[PDB]
Amino acid sequence: NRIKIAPGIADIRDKYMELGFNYPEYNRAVKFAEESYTYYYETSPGEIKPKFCLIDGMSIDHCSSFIVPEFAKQYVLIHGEPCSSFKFRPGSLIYYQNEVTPEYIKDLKHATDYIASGQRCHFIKKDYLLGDSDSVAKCCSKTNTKHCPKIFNNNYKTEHCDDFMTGFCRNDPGNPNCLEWLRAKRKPAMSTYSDICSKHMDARYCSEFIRIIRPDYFTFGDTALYVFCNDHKGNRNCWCANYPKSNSGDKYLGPRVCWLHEC
Amino acid sequence: VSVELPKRDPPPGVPTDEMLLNVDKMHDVIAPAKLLEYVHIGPLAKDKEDKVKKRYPEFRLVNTGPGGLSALLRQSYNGTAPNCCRTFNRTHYWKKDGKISDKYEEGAVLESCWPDVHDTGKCDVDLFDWCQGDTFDRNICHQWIGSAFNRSNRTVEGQQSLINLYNKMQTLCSKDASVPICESFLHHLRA
Repeated sequence: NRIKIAPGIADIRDKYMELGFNYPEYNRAVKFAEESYTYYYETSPGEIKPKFCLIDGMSIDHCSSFIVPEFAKQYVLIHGEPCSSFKFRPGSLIYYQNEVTPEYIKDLKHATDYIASGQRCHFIKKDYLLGDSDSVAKCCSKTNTKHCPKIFNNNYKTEHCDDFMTGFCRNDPGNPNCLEWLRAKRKPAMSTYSDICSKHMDARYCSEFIRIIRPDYFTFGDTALYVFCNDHKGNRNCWCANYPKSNSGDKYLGPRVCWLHEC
Repeated sequence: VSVELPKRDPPPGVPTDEMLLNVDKMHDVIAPAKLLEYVHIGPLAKDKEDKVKKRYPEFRLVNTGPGGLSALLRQSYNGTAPNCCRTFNRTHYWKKDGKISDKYEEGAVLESCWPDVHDTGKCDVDLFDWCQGDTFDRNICHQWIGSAFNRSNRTVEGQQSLINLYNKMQTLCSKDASVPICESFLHHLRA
C-alpha cells in the first residue's frame, strides 16, 4: 500500500520506488532504472548495455526496442549479469545497493508475486550478419555492399567468396571483380579461369589471366591452352603450340619455338 | 497490498538482423566459414538445433544469447582425400544417400576440406596413385604437379610430403619415363 514513484537527482531514466506500509520501517525506497532512450552509440567501449533487465521467459525482441535499427544491424545479443525486475514493471532494473540484495529479492518473490529474475541486456559489436544466399551474392559480387561483413567484403583477401565467385565468374569472366578475384592467385580462381580459358582462349580476359598467373602458376594456363588448341586445331593462333602437320604437332615446342620467327 | 500496483507496459520490441536469421537459408554463409570463426544463426529450437548438429558435424553449437540465439563454430575439416583432392574448384560438398553433390537439398551433410589442401601436402599420396593408369586426367595431374613445384612450404608436413613426392616421382620415372605423369614431371623439371 501507498505505492509511489519519484524521479531522483540523477537522470530521468532512473527513479525511486517508495513503499509506505503500516509497519514504520517498511516505508522504504528502491532505486530502479527503466530505459527510455533509443541508443545510437555505445554505453561502454565496444558494447551497448541498455538498462532493460530482460526477465526469464520473456521475448528477447523487447530487448532491442532501445536501439536504433540502423545501429543494431551489426550487434549481437549475449548473456548479461543476473538481475531482478518487478513483474508489474517488466524490465525495471533493480539496483542491488544498500539493503537491496539478491536474498532479499528472493524473499520478496517468495512472499508475493511482484518480482521476477532475468539477465541484463547486453549487446556486443562484432560485424554485420548475413542471412541468405542473396545477400552473399550481393556482397561477393560487390554490386551492393552497403551492409556487408568484413569477411565477405575485403577485396578477395580471404577465401570466403571463393565458392560463390567460382560459379559467378563463369557467366561473365570479363567482370573487373572476377579479374580482381583471380588476381588474389588462389587455386579455385586459377582453376576456374583455366576451365573458362580452355574454351575461350581467344578472349581478352584470357590474355589478362595468362598475364596474371605466369610465371608462378603457368601450369594453370598451359593446360587450358592445350585443350583449346586440341579443339580449335584449325585456329591460326594455335599453329605454334599445335602445328598443323599431322605427324609433327610438337615441331616448335621448347627452344625450337625460335626456329619459326612468327611464333 | 490493497493498492493496485501501477503496471508499466513494456515498449514494443523491434527485431534485429541477428534475431531474424533462419539457419535453413544460411547454407551459403556457414559453409565458407573458417576455423575459430563464429557464424550466428539467430534463434533456434531443440529440434532445429539437433537438425543443425546433424547437417553440420564439423561445427559446434554455442548458445551465445538468450532465447536460443546460437552460433556455429567450425572445429575441423572432414573432407576426404578422394572427394576433393581430384579438383581445385570444389571447396565443400554435400553428402547424402551415399552420394556426393555440390548442390544443397534437404537432409544433406556438409563436408569441407582444408583451404589450399594441395599446398598442405595431403593430396600427394592420393594423386600419386590416381595419376598413373587409365585414371589419369591431364588437367588435374598437370596442375597438381605444377603447383607442387611452386609450393609455399609452411608446416613440417609440407616439406616432408614434398620430399616424399619428389623421391617417389624420381623412382617411378627411373622405372619408365614414357608414362604421361613422368612426361609432365620432366616438363615441369625443365620449366
